Amino acid sequence: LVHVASVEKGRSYEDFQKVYNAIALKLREDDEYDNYIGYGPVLVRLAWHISGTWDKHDNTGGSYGGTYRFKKEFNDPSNAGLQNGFKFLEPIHKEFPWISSGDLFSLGGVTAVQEMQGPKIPWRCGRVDTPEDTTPDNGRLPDADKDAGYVRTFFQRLNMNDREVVALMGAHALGKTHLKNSGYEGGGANNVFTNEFYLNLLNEDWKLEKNDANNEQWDSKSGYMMLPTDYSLIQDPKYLSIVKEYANDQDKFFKDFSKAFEKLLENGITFPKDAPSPFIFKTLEEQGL
Ligand code: HEM
Repeated sequence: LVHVASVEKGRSYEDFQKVYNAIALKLREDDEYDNYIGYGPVLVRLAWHISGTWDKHDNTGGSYGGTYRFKKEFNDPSNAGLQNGFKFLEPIHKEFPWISSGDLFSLGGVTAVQEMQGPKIPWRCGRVDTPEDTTPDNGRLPDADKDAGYVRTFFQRLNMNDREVVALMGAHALGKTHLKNSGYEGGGANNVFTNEFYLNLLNEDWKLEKNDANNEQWDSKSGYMMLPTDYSLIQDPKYLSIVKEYANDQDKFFKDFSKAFEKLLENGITFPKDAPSPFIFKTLEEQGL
């Protein structure tokens, strides 16, 4: 099953930069969402969830088809709360109706990461909207209540290795969990992209507790939390080494996250050899906007 990237007809880099900028300007404007966290984190999560349905074995799922716009995927219990990212992106789509759904969703994540002072993430256009019957079934996104063996096995389906898994998980520096969405509560409420996920893992004093929803989570005396899946990155000795590396090398973490996150967003897409090179978008700040 082959999904060929097809550039939106007549569009070029500058066109996508304008979409980036509208997203970035709206991020800045709508700053009150979720107790002043802003929409950055949820947009990063949206991009991951529309990508994380991919299965390397048959090339179903992934960002390409923009299938999150369909009821079945939109309502996936694993996607609870992402409706907020979707609503954010509505007026962006109306301003730029020529962009595919998959391109918009993935670009939202790229824009959020960069505008939160994260690394540049190269991004490629050409996802094409596919019909409702291409919508993957629920259940393909990962559970939070599991251990490192689960996380490792799970991410093999997305063609991600130990370093790529640990790198990607560093996005859990961003935002927070909400009891109503996932049955967890707590987090840093942070909207600046850093390597602090790794530092928190290593430097805090963690205690495993059951929460109000009867789910297990790791809680620190300073009031941070980690999922069992997060904490598994320090229980497992291979993951631990990589955690230690990223806790001690901001630039390495930035480079590795960028590669892994672009790979995540491009899994399942065949780019023809006459496709444009990946675009690197300027931040608002770099444009003097
Ligand atoms: C084992 C893998 C993963 C699990 C089980 C997991 C689970 C979760 C859960 C349960 C939440 C809280 C949702 C809520 O209550 O609203 C969350 C938040 C988040 N996750 Fe993950 N996650 C995983 C991997 C990733 C990856 C790979 C990324 C990005 C590259 C990511 C980005 C985020 C972000 C940005 C949020 C915050 C959303 C917000 O503040 O609204 N996660 N994750």
